[PDB]
Amino acid sequence: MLIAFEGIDGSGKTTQAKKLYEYLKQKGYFVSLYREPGGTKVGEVLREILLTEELDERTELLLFEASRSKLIEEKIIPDLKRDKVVILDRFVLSTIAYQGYGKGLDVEFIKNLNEFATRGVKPDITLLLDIPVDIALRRLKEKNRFENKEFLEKVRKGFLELAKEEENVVVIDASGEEEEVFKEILRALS
Amino acid sequence: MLIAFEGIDGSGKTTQAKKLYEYLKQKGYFVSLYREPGGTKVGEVLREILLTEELDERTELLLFEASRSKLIEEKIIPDLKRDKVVILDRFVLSTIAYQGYGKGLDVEFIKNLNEFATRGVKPDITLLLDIPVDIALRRLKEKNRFENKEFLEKVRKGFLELAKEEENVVVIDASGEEEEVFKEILRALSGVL
Repeated sequence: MLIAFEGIDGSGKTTQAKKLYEYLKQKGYFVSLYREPGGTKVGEVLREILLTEELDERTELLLFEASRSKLIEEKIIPDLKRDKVVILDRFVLSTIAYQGYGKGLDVEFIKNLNEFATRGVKPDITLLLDIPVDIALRRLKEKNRFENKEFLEKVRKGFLELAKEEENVVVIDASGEEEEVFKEILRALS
Repeated sequence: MLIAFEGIDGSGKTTQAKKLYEYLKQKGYFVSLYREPGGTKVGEVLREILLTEELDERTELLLFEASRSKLIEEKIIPDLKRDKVVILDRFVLSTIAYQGYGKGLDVEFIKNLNEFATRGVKPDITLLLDIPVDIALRRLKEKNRFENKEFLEKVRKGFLELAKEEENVVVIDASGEEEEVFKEILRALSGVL
C-alpha cells in the first residue's frame, strides 16, 4: 500500500497526508509518512540544500531524484515488503509538474529518471490535491510565505494534464475546509 | 578547449592534470582545473557526502551527475565561452566505467544522464591514464589507501572498451615515471593545442 499525495504549496497536502497517517494508524494499519525531498538522513541534507542554495533546474532535478532514490532504497521498499501503508508528501508527479511543466525540462526524461530512482515502484493510488493558485497563495500569505503565481499556474496545468493521462490518479478538490477535503480523500481511498 | 583526464585511483591522473595546468599556464593560456565530483561550493558538499555516506549505486550516480551539472552550468560553460582551457580530473567516462561496468547500471542510461548534465558539452580530447590494477593498488598502498581489486579490474576493462568505442580518446600508459607519462600526454595534446 503506497499512497502518494501530490500538489502545489498551499494545497493542504501536508496537513492531509498527516491526517491520513493518524487515521489509518488508529484503524490498526502499520503506517509510514515520508516527505520528498527528505525522509532519510541524506535526503534531509539534500532538502536543506534544495531550500538553501541557488540552483539551476537540472542540478535541482538530480538532487530531488537522489533524495527519492535514497528514500526508495532505504525505507520505502522495505516498508512495502513488511506490508506497511506508505504515505508520501509529494512523489513523481510533483517532479514532472515542477521541473517539466514548470521549468521546461523534458517530461519523458523526467519520467525515465523517476523510473530509475523508484526502481519502477508505483503508487497504488495518487491523490492530487488540486486548488486554484489564487487560493493556494492566499493561504501561504497567512504563514508569510510567497510564491510565483505565473510559475504555479503552469505547474497547476501540468498536474491536471497528468491526472487525465497517468494511471490511478484521483483529483481532489482541495479548496474545501479541512474536514470536507479529508472526507473526499477517504472516499477516494475506499 | 576542454581536456578531460579519466581513470582509476592510483593512475596519477590528479597529479598529471595539475602538471598540465601549470605547464599551459606558463605557456600563456588561461586555464581552469576542476575535479569531479566537486569544483563548486555545492559539488564539494556532494563530494563530502559521496565519500562520507553509505550509498546505493543509483543515489550515488544521481549525486555524481548533480555535481557535474552544477559544474557545467556554474563554471565550465562560461570558462569555455571566455576561451579558457578547461582541465578536468575525471569526467563522463569515469562515470560509465564506475557506475556502469563497475556497479552494473545500464550504460546507455548513464550516457543519457551524462548528456543531460553536460548539456551536450564534450571534450576536445579525453586522456585515459591506463594502468594495471596491481600497480595502481601498490601506489595507493603507499598513501595507506586500499581499494577493491575485483571491482577495479572491471572498471579498468570498462575504460579500455570505452577508449576503442567513444570519440577523441587517447590511451596513455600511466605505469611510467611521472615525467615520461607527462611527455606522452603532451604528445597526445599536440593534436589540438
